[PDB]
Amino acid sequence: SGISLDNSYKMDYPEMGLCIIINNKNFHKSTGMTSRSGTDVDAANLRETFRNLKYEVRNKNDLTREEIVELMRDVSKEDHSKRSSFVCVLLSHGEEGIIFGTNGPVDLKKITNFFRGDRCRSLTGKPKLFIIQACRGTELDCGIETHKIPVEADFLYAYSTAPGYYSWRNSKDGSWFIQSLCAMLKQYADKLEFMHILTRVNRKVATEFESFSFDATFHAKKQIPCISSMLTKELYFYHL
Amino acid sequence: SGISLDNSYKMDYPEMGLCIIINNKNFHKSTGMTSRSGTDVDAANLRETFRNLKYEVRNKNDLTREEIVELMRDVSKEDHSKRSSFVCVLLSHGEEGIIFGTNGPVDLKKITNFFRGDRCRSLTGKPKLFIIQACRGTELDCGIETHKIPVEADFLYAYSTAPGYYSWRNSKDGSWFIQSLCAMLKQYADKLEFMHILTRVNRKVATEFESFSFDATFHAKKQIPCISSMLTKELYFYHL
Amino acid sequence: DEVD
Amino acid sequence: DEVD
Ligand code: NA
Ligand code: NA
Repeated sequence: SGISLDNSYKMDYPEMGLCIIINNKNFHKSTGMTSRSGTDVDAANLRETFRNLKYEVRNKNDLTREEIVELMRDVSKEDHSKRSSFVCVLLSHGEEGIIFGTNGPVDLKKITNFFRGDRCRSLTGKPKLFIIQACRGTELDCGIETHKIPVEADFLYAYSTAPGYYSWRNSKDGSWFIQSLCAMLKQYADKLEFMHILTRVNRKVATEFESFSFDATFHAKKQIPCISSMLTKELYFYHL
Repeated sequence: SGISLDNSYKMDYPEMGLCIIINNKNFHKSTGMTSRSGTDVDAANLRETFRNLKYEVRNKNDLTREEIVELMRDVSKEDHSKRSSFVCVLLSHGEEGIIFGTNGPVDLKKITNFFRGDRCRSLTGKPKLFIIQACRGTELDCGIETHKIPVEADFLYAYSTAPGYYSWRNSKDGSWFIQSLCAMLKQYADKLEFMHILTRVNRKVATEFESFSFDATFHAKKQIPCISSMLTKELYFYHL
Repeated sequence: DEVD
Repeated sequence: DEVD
């Protein structure tokens, strides 16, 4: 055949892959965590968005930390040979490096480690996408006026917010990040490489959202999401 | 005029901007830090690479933590109005969140905060690129066989290695990451958007490098770099 | 608007 | 090869 190029992940396996959505809305009272009003809007938007990208979507609601770990363990032990990619969406309370089950926290690294190149062989060399709507701390953005491949290769973490910062969720509309992400996937998944889609999400969140609060501490705050890419190739959700 | 699009940073200001290269090779003996053999190769490669991209390059060698902070303070107080972007390259020992001056550590966040959208107004809305060749911890990758805009917007951190991991430097050839970065900038800066260039760097580092050591602990190890993007637009080093 |  |  003619000249071949190798710059983009193979996305024409028989299946696009799984999209696991963990939607934690109601937390055990002893944790002292509030209910995450609006997260069902996020979860439904994500389900439809990734359905249209031909992912096998599984929605899970109100999982304990133990159920989160077992679910991700079990999913990492499936045979993904016929799947192009893997997507996991986490919607919950969080801190830097941490996502909350309904009864307590889970280390993000414990979740993602199940899918390391050496621990999930049927996803080796395939893009593993983790999309995280959760706080990464308590800072507020005031804004300004205008040995063959590494085991950590081929992961992408699409964080809703910068390191150390709160993340914003509207109780009526859903979270700023998930809203924008779904809208940009809807508009551009058949046209743009994934990093360029996520860059549009960055701009949409940064420019179109600002908090409104009766509490001066939390009023008029801004947010920028945070793309963390260990991918080794371009990622297009379509193929030729 | 006709329809206009707004998806890429304006890179046709009179100047591309500054490229500050901090090359820390020799450390005060009391710190107990080894000399970083091969870093001069990195520093020279970067100087030439960014020269050809028309950056005003400033190389600084063996700066104390105090000199690093004052340099970055002073640079952030320059008038960047006529500059399209800002680039800072840090070559040193490091840990997660930390880069070493010759006499002790500096918080990366202290350095980058000088350039926040609200603290350096002549770079507001312009891409601020921080390229970091330094360890982020001590983990080793064994590999597997095959209020208007946020103040944190418009930063890009091109880390040499994943969070928590060592980063590798060859005493003869320079660091795996800087070697690959310069080669990919040389080949693709007139052709590819910057995230796509950095993705090629990820693949080059992940596939073409593996450590050789007489010490079994440090032998046959791999590395994946880590792109952290808060950019809001596509970044091309050329313009029309 | 609420924080997570 | 050395680590930073
Ligand atoms: Na959000
Ligand atoms: Na390196």
